Amino acid sequence: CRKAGVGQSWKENSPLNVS
Repeated sequence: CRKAGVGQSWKENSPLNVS
């Protein structure tokens, strides 16, 4: 919920706009 938090262990489930 808002901000980077940690970098991956935040939630991980998006393409995050890699392509």
